Amino acid sequence: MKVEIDSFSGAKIYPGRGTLFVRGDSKIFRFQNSKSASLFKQRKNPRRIAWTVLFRKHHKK
Amino acid sequence: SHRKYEAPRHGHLGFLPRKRAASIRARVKAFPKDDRSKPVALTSFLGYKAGMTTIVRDLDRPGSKFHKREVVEAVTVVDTPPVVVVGVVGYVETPRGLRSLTTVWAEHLSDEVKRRFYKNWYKSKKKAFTKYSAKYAQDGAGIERELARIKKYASVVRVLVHTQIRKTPLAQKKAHLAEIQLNGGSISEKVDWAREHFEKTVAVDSVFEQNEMIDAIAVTKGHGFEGVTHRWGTKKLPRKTHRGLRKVACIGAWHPAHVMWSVARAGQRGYHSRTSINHKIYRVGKGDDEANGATSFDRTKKTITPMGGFVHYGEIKNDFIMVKGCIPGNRKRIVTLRKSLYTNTSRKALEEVSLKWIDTASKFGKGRFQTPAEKHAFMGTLKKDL
Amino acid sequence: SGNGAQGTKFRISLGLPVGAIMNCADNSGARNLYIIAVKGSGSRLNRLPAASLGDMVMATVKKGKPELRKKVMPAIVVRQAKSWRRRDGVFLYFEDNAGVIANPKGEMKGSAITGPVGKECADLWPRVASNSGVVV
RNA sequence: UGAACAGCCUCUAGUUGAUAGAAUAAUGUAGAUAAGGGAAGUCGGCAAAAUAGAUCCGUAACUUCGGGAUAAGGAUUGGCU
RNA sequence: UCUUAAGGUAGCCAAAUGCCUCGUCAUCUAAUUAGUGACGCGCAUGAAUGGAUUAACGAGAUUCCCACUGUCCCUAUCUAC
RNA sequence: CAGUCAAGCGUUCAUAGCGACAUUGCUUUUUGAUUCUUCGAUGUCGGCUCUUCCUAUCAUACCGAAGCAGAAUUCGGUAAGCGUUGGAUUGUUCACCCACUAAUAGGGAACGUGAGCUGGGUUUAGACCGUCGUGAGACAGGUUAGUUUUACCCUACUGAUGAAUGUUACCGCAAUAGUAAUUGAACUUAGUACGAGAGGAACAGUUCAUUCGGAUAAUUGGUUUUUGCGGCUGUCUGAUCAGGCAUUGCCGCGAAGCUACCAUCCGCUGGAUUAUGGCUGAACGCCUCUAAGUCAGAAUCCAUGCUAGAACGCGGUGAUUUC
Repeated sequence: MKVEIDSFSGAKIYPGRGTLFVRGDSKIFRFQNSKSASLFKQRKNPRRIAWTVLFRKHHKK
Repeated sequence: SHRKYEAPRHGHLGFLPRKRAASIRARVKAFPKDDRSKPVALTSFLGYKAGMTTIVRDLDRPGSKFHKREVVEAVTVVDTPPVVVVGVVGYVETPRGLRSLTTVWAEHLSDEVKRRFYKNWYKSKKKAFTKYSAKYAQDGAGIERELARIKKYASVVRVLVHTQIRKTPLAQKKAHLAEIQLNGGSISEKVDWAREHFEKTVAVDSVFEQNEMIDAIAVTKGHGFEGVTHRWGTKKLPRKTHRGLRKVACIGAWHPAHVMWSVARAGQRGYHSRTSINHKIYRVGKGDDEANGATSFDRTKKTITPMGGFVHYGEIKNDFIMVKGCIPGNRKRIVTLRKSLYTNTSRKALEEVSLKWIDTASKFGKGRFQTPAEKHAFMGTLKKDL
Repeated sequence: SGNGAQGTKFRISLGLPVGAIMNCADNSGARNLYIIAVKGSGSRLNRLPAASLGDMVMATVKKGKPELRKKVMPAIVVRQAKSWRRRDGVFLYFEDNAGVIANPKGEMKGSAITGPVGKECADLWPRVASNSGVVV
């Protein structure tokens, strides 16, 4: 097995934990918790949410 | 007339009456069969439920879809400090059932068991078993006579045990004191086994081993007074219901001119003595050992304690049992462990279980790591980390 | 399943009770389906026949082709969008929920599939994983 | 603020009265929320929820030629310069 | 072929009026004693005992659609009293 | 509802299954018949709910007979353990369909059940229309609208305490009482047996599911007064930071908590049996499951296992108070 990355925020998802959304064009999204899951259903931008690893990468910390 | 659609009885009659059971400790209503071929050892144990968790293992059954592929399934943690055997009692059978005749103790007894006997430790004259020790402080002078009496008679000898309430991280400081029917060997072997084991620690890795079909005996967590629909499973009433929708509508016809026993109705729900069967112990682990939550595939030193510890309980510095299934009882609840009553296989009882990964995620919420070294390696330094 | 069972269905937690209008996924000429029964259902008093992914069902296409509107016909759900627990501890879901028309043996009446399918219905109905684009 | 003697907050003025206190079971009365499905529940969509202002785009049948009509069905609205 | 003073003309119809009656057919729906359009010996429709028709209106009565929803599948949770 | 006789049907054969003419009966769900009771009121259809009961079996278990090659399907026997559904229209009981099903058995408890619901019906008063009547009005002829009262008592029930066995604490026993797990499908057996072919089985083993049940919250999903963090509005504290109020101001997240076949686990095995088939063996020197004896077996029954402990059934152990 292997430990994974949040499709929104970029964090290790130990299995047993999390949910997995698939879009109609078959896009596979993983979410560790309902914070990231509800924020993606609110279409929040990962480059704007200030605790995301994409925020971490876009602001170089 | 006749009931316009047939439906089941809502609820199970056999668990009537649904009262609060007697004690915080569960009674035990059966034991394994006595047989002289098995050597003299226990049939049970008393441990505590400390928290639940969920581990990753391999399924190996020839015919599933997930033969030799990954699964992850719920387990339960019972803190099992090796109990101090002191004393034993004797039962002889009659057509009036069994009857006790004798209770022998050890010489020195602990503060925990004498705080079980006391009710006001803060005001006591510490007068427990003193004339009993006066019958002791000798060789066998008023002891070996009842010992040979038990040898001469007394078909069932039960070891008395008491737990290590100082070693549990609670704040109860009062020991539980219960019994185990010895169903190994013959009777003289049982009694001198106990005579040896007077004031002696007996352990779970000595009585049990892995892949074992065990039983749990517990009084389930209390839930107060109760409505009829959640107490028994009844379909609710519509919105237009003058006087109440969480009710059972009829309670009987005209004649029987009473409320029948089976008719669902309020009462206590919860705090009930139950006994469940068919578990498998997935780890016997040691508190005097690191890497408690480490499997064969991981091999990284991590204890079974989560970061921040189990909620309402804490640390598992004792020995522990990690067993399959939803055993009843909450955290901090004394639960009585037991071996089987039947030699089933089902091609299930004998499956070799491989340990692969253990969720040590933070039960205080939804944890994102397993290890504080992992957490510091991820987030780097912080403001608090100078 | 009925007859179309090369492997049985481990319980996929129910997410489409009777009356549901689940979308049509094929090239048959239908658009959306209306669940009218469940084959292999339960029976509990004042309890709907609730189906899940891969349950062979009866359905009516409410809307489309005149020779495919307004009749009784078998169907196979391929997408649920009610999150269920696989044996290995993963809860997945969709946002669309859909099925295909089938015959009472199990081949699709339509020779295509719009969209993803599930691993469960793939293992459970082999003509789908032939006719699917992707599989998850 | 606001279209406004709407609803909300405050000034002046008057009041701070209506049995309390302790725990917060069942069932209530009043509030709300709910994942997938969407009358299948029910006699009956009762209850409840969903649309809701302003601006602009646009508007059927029928008509007593006045209406229907805010028909329907969409879009934007905050702040700062 | 008789008769009553004249013997239902324009219309409407299983209608708030139809016993049989859940009329026949069409539509509606997977499925309809409902609704809808027709047919007419219509037990017992019909002309200010007012007939028919109708825009707009209506806390009237009724069927379907769309959105909508704890009405239900199947319940659960918090608050005030 | 169930029998007796057998004219016949059943290709030939009364009884495989049926069965005319006659016949003897049995239940109270009919519907009558009666008017014994309540008219100083027994709340009144139907539905929603909920327990229990009948066997005159629809399915499940075991079997027996078939016009049983096999598949299916018909009859009969034991048993009431377990199950008997989602909808359409109808106020409906019933009906008639669409399906699901292993199967959609009959029925009861004051035509169960209204201080349990709802109020569509019927069953007042408003109003129409139709037919009759000179009118008043009449109509189980149509339709629309029409307030559904009290529990704090006693008893039952479900849970709770609780004085009296020298006191007190602990460990148990078990007299008693209820009992539950139930039902399919896939593979393989096997295109095997079997069958001219077409067709086409069952036992065992493995793997999941339906219905009930009982737990549990690790994850998931639900709930927000953690008013915990953040955002937004209007007004008030001169301004900011901070906040006051809008009967929890709204909204996103959110622990702790509680909670769903909406989450996961789990539902033990020994015996005595009935129908049924037999062994030995008479009476009845042959024979025979029967008369005496005896074997095998059901979801039965009794146990195990479970469920509270007789609060007047018991056992053991411990310590039992002085200036």
